[PDB]
Amino acid sequence: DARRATWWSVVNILVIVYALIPVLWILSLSLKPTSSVKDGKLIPTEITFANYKAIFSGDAFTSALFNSIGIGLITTIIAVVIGGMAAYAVARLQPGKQLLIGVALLIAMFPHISLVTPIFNMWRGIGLFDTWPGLIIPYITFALPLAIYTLSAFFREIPWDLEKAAKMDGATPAQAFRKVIAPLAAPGIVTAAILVFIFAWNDLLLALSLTATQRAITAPVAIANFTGSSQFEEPTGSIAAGAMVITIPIIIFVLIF
Amino acid sequence: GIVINYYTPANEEATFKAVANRCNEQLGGRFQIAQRNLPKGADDQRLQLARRLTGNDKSLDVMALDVVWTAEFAEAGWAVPLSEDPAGLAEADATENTLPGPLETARWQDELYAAPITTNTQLLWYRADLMPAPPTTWDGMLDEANRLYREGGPSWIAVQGKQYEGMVVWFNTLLQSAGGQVLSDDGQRVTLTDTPEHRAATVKALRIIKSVATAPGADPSITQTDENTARLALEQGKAALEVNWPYVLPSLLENAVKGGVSFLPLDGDPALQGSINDVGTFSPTDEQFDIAFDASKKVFGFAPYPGVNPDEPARVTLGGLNLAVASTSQHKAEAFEAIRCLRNVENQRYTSIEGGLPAVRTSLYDDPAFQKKYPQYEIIRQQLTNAAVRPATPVYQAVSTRMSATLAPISDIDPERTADELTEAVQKAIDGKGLIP
Amino acid sequence: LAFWLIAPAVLLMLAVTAYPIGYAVWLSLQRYNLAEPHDTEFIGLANYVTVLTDGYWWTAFAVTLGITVVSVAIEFALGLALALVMHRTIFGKGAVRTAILIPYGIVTVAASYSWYYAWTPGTGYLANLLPEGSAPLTDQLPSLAIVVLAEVWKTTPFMALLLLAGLALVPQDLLNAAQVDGAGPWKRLTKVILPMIKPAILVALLFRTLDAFRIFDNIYILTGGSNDTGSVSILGYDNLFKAFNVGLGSAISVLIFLSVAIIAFIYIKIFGAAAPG
Amino acid sequence: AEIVLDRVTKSYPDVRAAVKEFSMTIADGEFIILVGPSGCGKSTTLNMIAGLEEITSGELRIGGERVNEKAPKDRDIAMVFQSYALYPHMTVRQNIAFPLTLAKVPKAEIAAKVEETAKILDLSELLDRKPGQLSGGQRQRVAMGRAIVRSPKAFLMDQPLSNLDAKLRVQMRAEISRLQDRLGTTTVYVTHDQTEAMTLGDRVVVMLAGEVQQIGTPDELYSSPANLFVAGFIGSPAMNFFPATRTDVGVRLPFGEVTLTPHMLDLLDKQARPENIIVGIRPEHIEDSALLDGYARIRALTFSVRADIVESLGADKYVHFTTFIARVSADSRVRTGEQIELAIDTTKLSIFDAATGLNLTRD
Amino acid sequence: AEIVLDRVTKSYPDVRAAVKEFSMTIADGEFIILVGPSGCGKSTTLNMIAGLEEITSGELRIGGERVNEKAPKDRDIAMVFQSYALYPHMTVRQNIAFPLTLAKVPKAEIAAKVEETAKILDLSELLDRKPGQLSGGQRQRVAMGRAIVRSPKAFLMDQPLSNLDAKLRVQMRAEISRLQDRLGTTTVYVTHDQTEAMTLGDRVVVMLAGEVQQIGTPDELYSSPANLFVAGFIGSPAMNFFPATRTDVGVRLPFGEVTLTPHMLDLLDKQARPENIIVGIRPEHIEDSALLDGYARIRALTFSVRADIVESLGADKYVHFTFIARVSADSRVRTGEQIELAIDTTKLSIFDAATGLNLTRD
Ligand SMILES: Nc1ncnc2c1ncn2[C@@H]1O[C@H](COP(=O)(O)OP(=O)(O)OP(=O)(O)O)[C@@H](O)[C@H]1O
Ligand SMILES: Nc1ncnc2c1ncn2[C@@H]1O[C@H](COP(=O)(O)OP(=O)(O)OP(=O)(O)O)[C@@H](O)[C@H]1O
Ligand SMILES: OC[C@H]1O[C@H](O[C@H]2O[C@H](CO)[C@@H](O)[C@H](O)[C@H]2O)[C@H](O)[C@@H](O)[C@@H]1O
Ligand SMILES: [Mg+2]
Ligand SMILES: [Mg+2]
Repeated sequence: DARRATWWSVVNILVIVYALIPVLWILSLSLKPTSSVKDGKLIPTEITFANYKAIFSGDAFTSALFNSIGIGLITTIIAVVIGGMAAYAVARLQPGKQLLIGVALLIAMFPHISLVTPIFNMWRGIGLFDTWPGLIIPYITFALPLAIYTLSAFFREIPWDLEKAAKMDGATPAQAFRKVIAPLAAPGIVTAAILVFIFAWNDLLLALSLTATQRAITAPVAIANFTGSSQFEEPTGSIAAGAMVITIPIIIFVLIF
Repeated sequence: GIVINYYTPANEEATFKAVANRCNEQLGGRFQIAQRNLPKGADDQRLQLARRLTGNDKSLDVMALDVVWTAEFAEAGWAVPLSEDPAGLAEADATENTLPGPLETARWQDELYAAPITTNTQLLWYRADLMPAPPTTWDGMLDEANRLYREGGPSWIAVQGKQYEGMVVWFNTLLQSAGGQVLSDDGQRVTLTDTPEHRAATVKALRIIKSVATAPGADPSITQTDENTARLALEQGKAALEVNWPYVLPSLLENAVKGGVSFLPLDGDPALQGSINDVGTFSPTDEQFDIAFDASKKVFGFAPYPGVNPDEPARVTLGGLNLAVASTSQHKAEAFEAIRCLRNVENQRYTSIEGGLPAVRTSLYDDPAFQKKYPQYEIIRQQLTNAAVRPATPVYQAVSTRMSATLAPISDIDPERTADELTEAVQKAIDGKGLIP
Repeated sequence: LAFWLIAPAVLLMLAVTAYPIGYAVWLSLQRYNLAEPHDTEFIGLANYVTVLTDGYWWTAFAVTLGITVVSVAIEFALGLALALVMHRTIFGKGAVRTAILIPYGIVTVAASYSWYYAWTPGTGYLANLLPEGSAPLTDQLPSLAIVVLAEVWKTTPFMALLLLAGLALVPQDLLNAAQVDGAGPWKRLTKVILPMIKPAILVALLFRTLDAFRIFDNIYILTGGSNDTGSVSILGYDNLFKAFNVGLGSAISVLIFLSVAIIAFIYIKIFGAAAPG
Repeated sequence: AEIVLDRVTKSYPDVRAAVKEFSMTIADGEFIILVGPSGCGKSTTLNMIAGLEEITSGELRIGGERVNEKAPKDRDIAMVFQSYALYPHMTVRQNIAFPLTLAKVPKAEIAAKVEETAKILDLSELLDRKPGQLSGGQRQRVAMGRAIVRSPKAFLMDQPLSNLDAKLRVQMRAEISRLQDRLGTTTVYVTHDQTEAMTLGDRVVVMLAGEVQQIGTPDELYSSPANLFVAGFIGSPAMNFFPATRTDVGVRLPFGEVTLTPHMLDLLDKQARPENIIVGIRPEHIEDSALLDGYARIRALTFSVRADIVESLGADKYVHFTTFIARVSADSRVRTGEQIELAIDTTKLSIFDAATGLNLTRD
Repeated sequence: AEIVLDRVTKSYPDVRAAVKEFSMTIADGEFIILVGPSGCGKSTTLNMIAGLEEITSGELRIGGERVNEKAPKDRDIAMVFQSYALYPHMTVRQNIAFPLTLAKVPKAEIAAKVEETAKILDLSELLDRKPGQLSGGQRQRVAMGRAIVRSPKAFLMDQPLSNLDAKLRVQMRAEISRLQDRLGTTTVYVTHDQTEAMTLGDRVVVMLAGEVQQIGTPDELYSSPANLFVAGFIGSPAMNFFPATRTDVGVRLPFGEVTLTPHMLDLLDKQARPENIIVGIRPEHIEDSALLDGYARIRALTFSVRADIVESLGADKYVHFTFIARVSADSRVRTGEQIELAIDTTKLSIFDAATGLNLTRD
């Protein structure tokens, strides 16, 4: 069946290279010596590792990963465990009113510049400025609306007959969920946790407005305010190496899944 | 223990980290200076400091704030008056050996709020193999660039062209060198057109900028050129004329002994090997220093800033860094001791010779070996006698943001229309009208 | 059950919206400057009548409108394509799904730097393809175009994964019946697949349209505020941390919060499909 | 448990009713078959009894107490759905054993009863394959099996055997009665295929338009139909019907006249005879009048007709006629286009009011 | 179009054949019922002909060409699935119309054919409800609606009338049989209801375990089954079977001897005589031996057994013995009573106890 299989393989390769090309462009810029970072050529030649060791001769990036993965995978769970209870309630019963959906939608927006404004004033008197007990609070408030609106708007649509059959065989609702809903909602719900981790680990705008010290300097802001360690040399290879080390937890996780 | 966090510009860290280490060996472990970074471009340094101050950051100890912000940070009470000094020594050490001009920028309404640590007037730089002597005037630069463009060489005139404080230092330098000024001496009144002579200066300055922005074979990236873009372009050999501050040298000789410079390869020379130490400090034996420097004079050179009018010495604008103790800090007396420590004369010497930043203590102009080791010293101190100042008001960063927004993108400037824009926009900034762009 | 089950979540949410957003509208009613911490006074609608009137606000608004509507239209259209080939895969078993995650998984700052260097003249692999003197980062409409392209590449898996989840429920019999009544791929896709998936597309496209409206990083790194352009998310940030006007910067926050809340209302009211029905 | 229903009623937007003041009773251990037209309200009555749907008005009593608002868990019913829904991921064993897992039974005993269910149901090999591999009647078998493992107070079933071949149907039908009797539990069956109803049904309920029409035994429903609709609705082919008029010894017909038995005349003397009578006869009572003996003749009427069409299913010729099928025995020599004479024992007739449809010969 | 199948085969992971090397020929405008047990190869075959499934081996020809690779649009057949799956996103008023919309039919022409179809299938009205409002006996008819709109190369109906009341079924069985005849279009159909199959079929194709068993007009399947399974599987109740031995004029039963007609005595000598033989008869051919006429009294064997159980069904009883006799309802027998039974020698059928084939097949 070559008429399908050749086309299908070409498209399967096309999406593979399209998902890689900018990541490979980062790796090539990272590995080119300072003589050839300016060469305008994608394929690297006469490779070096100088930029990586010039980052690792500094605690800044590791301490940024060390704290960022922490806040990211604390919030990706400790928000979602409350998000799931309210999402189940809003799917099963009527707190699922239009006003709860509208409020969750508005907060889903709560564009973070509009939230960091009032917050920054609060933390002039309240303090808690550089420690995690400042950053996580607006993070988790960004991580209940997603992990609520999407979470219910997906698993509430599971077929009624299977829910009737579970009720008729006499299951208690909160245990009927784990035995009959969760095992078949999972391929449509694994994405909710991934999208929240990809947000709670992966925003600059909060930390860029609400951190300064080494305390809680998260990996995105620790690149966005960074520029190459050699003040008298071209910064691009070091920024590229920085971007490269920043990708590592995500690409390792995607290769695990 | 006790730590004084010292904030300085990113691009001023290879000097400041190594001197903070020197000072920590001198203090005897009572307390330590720890160096920290603000952003590269000047306007982003103010942004990041104003956050740390406003958010009551307890870690912030001593600031290298830019020479132009002293009025704002004194008026807001964020930087201490020097009369806060727990030992009573600060106003004396601020006064005793500095210059009249550098020490005057630290005052707002008479009282000092800071102690100078660096000062800088910009210079013209040129490829000495591509032209015999640098032109004394902008029209001469346009001529040499237009000639080099016809001749097919690196004809870019590299200049600060991004919408940032840099772009405004240039405009103030042309206007003050043409004898005009942006604001009155009381800071109350806009002066680009209170009289036709100031307008004539203004439109001439704008027409110069427009001409160099539009000339055949000009840099297509000029509207995005930082000072770092300008320096690199010259280091990449793409520009034959460059207008920057007293820097370059550190990156030049460094990049040359790294072999990154096409016209000055020094990496291939066995006498210059090992010059760059493990932390990246240019540190040759002085015979190798002289070999590398003579090899530089053989191809590359520097000169006093170009005139607007023929036979007029240029009124170059001041730059610099002023230290102050931050109002939020716990370790006030230790921080005042640290400012007096970092301002010592051997660390000033070190700063200029190992880094490029011109020190502000005067006694080094009386040192012949310093006068050899920092070749540009004579023309810096000469230009400083003639220097223009940014217009001192607490309001200033609003004026810089509104004024620069009238000019970018540089190529579109009608001198009459944009003089009108400046007279409106600067008035609007003084009045505090509208959103800042 | 359900009025016990919302309690531990709403307990937090209600506080972290109510204090900040209420305090925002209070601050916007006042003259207030970060340099003069308690030395300025109540001012009514002064911040509104200024921020709604100046030219800069309407450009920074109109640009986020253009960028959101253009970037979502493309992100949607390519989102279906990535979803379909991830769902009906054959030769790309496992790998076809695995390669689709990383443009979501990368940090947006790193992506934006990569695009910035990709397009920078004389030092960018696709920049080298332009005729000489082009330098696209320096000009308004080209700078919009490259940030659209950067935003679109970064966002597409947001669409494609949600739309695949929305498609994966569709029972195969409905597609067999369409195929045996002879609806070719586009006929079924439009008469069966989209009408089945309606609610999940309007959810996905809503949260994208909001995200694409409040996006900041992808224009902050790629020439932030550079030669007009910019975005209302930048304009508000600047008027707060580099002009110290709390009165005006909060008024920008309120005026965008209302002007996005009507968009969140329109896809609930006009198109109907959302979480409750 | 007992079950009783008190004018239970259901209605929907258009509003229009779907069940209308229905009342009924089921003794503990009874076995009731619901039977009626397509679309008439069957599934909804069963769903409201099961608690999977909400009654509009009236009362439902289970155990003898009222249960209207009580949830499906509270009612202890096992149900098999009108479209037999299934859990698409669960392997067959678990798809069966699931209610035993809700009961938290010891796993060895769940697995044992999972084997007993598969054996009694003839789930052919307890196959443990995805439900997507057994489309057709294999799916319907698995869908029924979950119910018969539970053995609760009541079974509620909705055309449980529909997609089965005949050898499976009759085997399953016996398996249901064995299970029902061995447990002694109430069964409320539902079908519009009728021989399954008549052989199972210790009590058949006929319903039309959301309303009950007759409640009774297989014999009462066959032999004392309450009206011409139920008379025509029970059996196959439907009751042959004719207009008729009363004589002082019996009745006129489109081909002759019948001397009616004195017992039926006494019933026809209850109130009065209508201006037209619909007489009705089962097609399978009609036979070739050449075949009768004297004991049938004395109570026969005969007429000849041309055979409009003919078929045979073996046992019987289905021969068409018009003023109909005569479902005559295959012993008749008839072919289409021949004259043939049709007769029956008039003791077997039915008669009905041409206005209101009620049976006049009601025993 | 004609349809022809040669060696067509399907297999699945276990690989196990769902069907093994089926073959038949169907002329343009025939009518075929693919009757068979739950596991016998049916829906699977129907999905192969529709092209919704890979043919594992063999060849399919339609309309003068081989079509194994052509996609389901290309084949221009129509079907009603066993699941009768409707779209739940369109009122019935277009869910029936849907193929006419793909065919670019004019709006009023579509509406006319749709309301004519709606009257034809006795739909409640052109009900214009969402399918979630219907049940079974409405939903299944609506699914059949979109097939009977199309007039395709062929129809493939998978259990189409399985879910309807008997008074409506026979009306729909009239409507289908008129439609196939008026259209002149090849039709294939599947059901478990053999009584609905017999009245429709020009030809029946009884199938077991993925294998075709016998093909013909019902007459053959009822009167001349090829093996014991077909003989047991067709009819109701199932065929009675007894162990037997040959005589040179007849056969011995557990309760007597029956003289055979010379044709069977010739055929049973023309084939090799087996060491064990089984005799089969329909329950409806067994009757009260008191009720006979002279030729049956001459030709039959009579024996008596106890009616251990009894049931009634109008014209017939069932009575139980050790088996069922479907005796005529003129029999006055009660439960627990001895009764004499008889049958005609010509209606007995004879089967090999080893290979299972019918030696009384003609
Ligand atoms: N979900 C529903 N919403 C609205 N009305 C409904 C619904 N289900 C059934 N009805 C109404 O009830 C009637 C059919 O009821 P019901 O489902 O009991 O029929 P049924 O006899 O079970 O069907 P079948 O012929 O398959 O046995 C229809 O006339 C319809 O109008
Ligand atoms: N997708 C599949 N994967 C694996 N096995 C399958 C699949 N589809 C069918 N089978 C197997 O092949 C056989 C095919 O069943 P077939 O279609 O012949 O029965 P049917 O026509 O559905 O009978 P009925 O309609 O009377 O239930 C089934 O018994 C099933 O176990
Ligand atoms: O001289 C080196 C300094 O360069 C930057 O400062 C520049 O910023 C403005 C011009 O763009 C002026 O205030 C100043 O004169 C310029 O030099 C940099 O911010 C400084 O850290 C450097 O010391
Ligand atoms: Mg029903
Ligand atoms: Mg089937």
